[PDB]
Amino acid sequence: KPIWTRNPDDITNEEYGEFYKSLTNDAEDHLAVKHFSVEGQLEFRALLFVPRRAPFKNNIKLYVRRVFIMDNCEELIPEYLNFIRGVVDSEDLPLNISREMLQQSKILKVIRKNLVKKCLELFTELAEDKENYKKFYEQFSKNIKLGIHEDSQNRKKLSELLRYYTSASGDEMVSLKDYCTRMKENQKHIYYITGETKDQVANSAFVERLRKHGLEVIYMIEPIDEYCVQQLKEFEGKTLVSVTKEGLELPEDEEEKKKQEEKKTKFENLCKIMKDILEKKVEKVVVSNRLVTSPCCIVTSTYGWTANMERIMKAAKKHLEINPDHSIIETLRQKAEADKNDKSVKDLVILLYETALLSSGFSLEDPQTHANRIYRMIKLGLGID
Amino acid sequence: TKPIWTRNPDDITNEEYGEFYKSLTNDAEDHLAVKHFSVEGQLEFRALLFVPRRAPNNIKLYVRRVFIMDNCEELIPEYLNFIRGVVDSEDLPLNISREMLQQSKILKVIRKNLVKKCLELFTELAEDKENYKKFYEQFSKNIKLGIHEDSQNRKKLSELLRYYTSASGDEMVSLKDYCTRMKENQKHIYYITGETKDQVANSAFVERLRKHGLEVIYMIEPIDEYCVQQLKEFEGKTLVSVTKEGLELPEDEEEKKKQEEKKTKFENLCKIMKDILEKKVEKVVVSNRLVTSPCCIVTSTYGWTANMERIMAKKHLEINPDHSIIETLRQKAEADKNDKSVKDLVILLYETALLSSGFSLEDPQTHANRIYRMIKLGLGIDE
Repeated sequence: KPIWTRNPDDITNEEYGEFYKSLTNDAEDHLAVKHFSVEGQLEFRALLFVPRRAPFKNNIKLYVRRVFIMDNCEELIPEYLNFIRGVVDSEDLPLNISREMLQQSKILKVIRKNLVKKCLELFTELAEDKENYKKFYEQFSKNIKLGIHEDSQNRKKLSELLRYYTSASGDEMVSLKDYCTRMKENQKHIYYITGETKDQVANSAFVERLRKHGLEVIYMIEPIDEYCVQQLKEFEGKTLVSVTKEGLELPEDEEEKKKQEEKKTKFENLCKIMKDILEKKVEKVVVSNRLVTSPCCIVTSTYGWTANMERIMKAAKKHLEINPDHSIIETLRQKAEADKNDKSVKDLVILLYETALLSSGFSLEDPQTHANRIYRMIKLGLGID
Repeated sequence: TKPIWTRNPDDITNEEYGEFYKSLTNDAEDHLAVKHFSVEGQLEFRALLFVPRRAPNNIKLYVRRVFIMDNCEELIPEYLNFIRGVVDSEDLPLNISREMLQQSKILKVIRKNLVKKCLELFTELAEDKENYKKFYEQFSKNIKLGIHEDSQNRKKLSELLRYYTSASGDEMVSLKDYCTRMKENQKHIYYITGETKDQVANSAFVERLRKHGLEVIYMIEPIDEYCVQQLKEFEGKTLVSVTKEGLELPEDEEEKKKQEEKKTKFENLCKIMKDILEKKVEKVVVSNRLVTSPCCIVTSTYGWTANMERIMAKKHLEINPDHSIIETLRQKAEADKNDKSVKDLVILLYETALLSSGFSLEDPQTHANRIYRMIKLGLGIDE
């Protein structure tokens, strides 16, 4: 009887491996196996393997009552699981199944969903262990994320398999579950940032105040992440919020939120002056709740292009946020209220906007005009006319 | 009767050239140009070639008026694959396979004559500025790809290039015309590659060339970078990029020595700047190309251009010896070389120059914090 025939028993990992080695011209053994049976309304068994190396249409061998049928049945498993290798042996399915009598086979749909669920269950089992799950995640994290994007019925359990660096995780990629265990009691949102490297997003202005209130930020630093997070809207009832987007909501604090409204009142006239100087370069100028040491940042619209998203694909609406507790912003407010058409006010507004542009991941529309702004402001700093 | 390509061209009206071209191509317009010639001698053939009006290969091969094959790609180099027409050879065997043709010396001779007659046709079109514009808007990239790929015809292809220059206004002009306006002591043809005309025209790299009245060619298409790599000289004048190290201006007895005096004078600040910057650059040197800007970033003679490191680079920082910021910086650095504001200002100038020269910062937010420090300095704020 073939290896997949045997009640799940009497098989060592090295003979599972040799059979996985028969099936694949792999020179290493499998990283994982899931070997199950389904009895009942339908009857079939399946023996599935996760390889140790990402190979890059599935090649899962389909048998019917122990007779080989076909070698690349794409119906068997969704594309994001096409690294799975193995055998499926269905007890009752047409022996001459026409090649597209197949996308419509209902026996196959039941098989396929059982394959998907036992694969996800296998991945969860590997997760019940961190060492080997690291080895899996390094090879197939992009498969998990594309599953997030394309597979709605399985998106929750797939999200339980995501791992990310965070502001609290150090050198380790950790789970969303763990992030949730460390949340502050009045924290409703899961905060993330998208960017190119850990060190750019970790030191960005968008995290300053979140870092100083002790709030954890997830670092999503792969391009697929930008594509992944659009479909992953919540985890455990907590919604995912990007820190590079307008209208960041911090943990509920009645007293702190009153002082922020007072600051909005106080800076409303400077916001209109800046919005006037800047023209159509930004959509609005508003008071920030997310900055500490930096005077301003550029955030993108709620339903518009991310800075990283317009970076990634083609290479987006912008809001300028000003820090109400920054000496540069306070000085600027005083100069703008003494004279709004002051030339140095306009110069400083445009310079802060462009600097915020470079900080927020965008490109300048005229770098050398920007350079001459830098030179003028340097000469001011050294006392040169 | 007579196939059109065998007939005496004095007997063929352009309208009949056009109808034939339209049968060949199913083009709903007639040709933009036609070249119809014969070659006699040790090899004999006739050829009838057409330039289409629109940028889209299909040259039909006959032997002694017998149709042989329909897309003989080997008759003509790839950069001329928009040409359409017919070639009729007296000398090939009638059973010539496709494979003996790629290897054929007869074919090679035909191909060289087709190329030379195409280039001659393009020159004829260039005798009329307006119709030439319509050719050049469609096929300028083919000319530039020929520059890169065809070393034996590179000279004549270069006579077909047209560019905006600092002197041409809205008109794309020739290299010969650029040369007519060159200074008595100007050996080099200056160009700059970039993304838009206004970006290269107002760059720091042209400041001093513009103030000495020296003309700069604006190469603002992505193919341009690929093209100039191979186009090394025109009419004996070498092409020089103004974004590369070691720009040479026209000879001048007082300006050579004067510039050497400025190098001597800033040599010590250059070494301090180069120790502050570390490996971020290989050299800091005195510039001869800036006026209003204090510094710029230039790339190495045999290294990667900025446009090249976008797609996927050795950098020299040049400092303007006649700029108040550079002069102030020299005095501060010679009073004390470890001054914190010296280091901060040097790094700020370097990164600003990086942004200006088309490169990316490796940490935008560190750069931003430098900006903020220097803003507070200019406003009189402490930290």
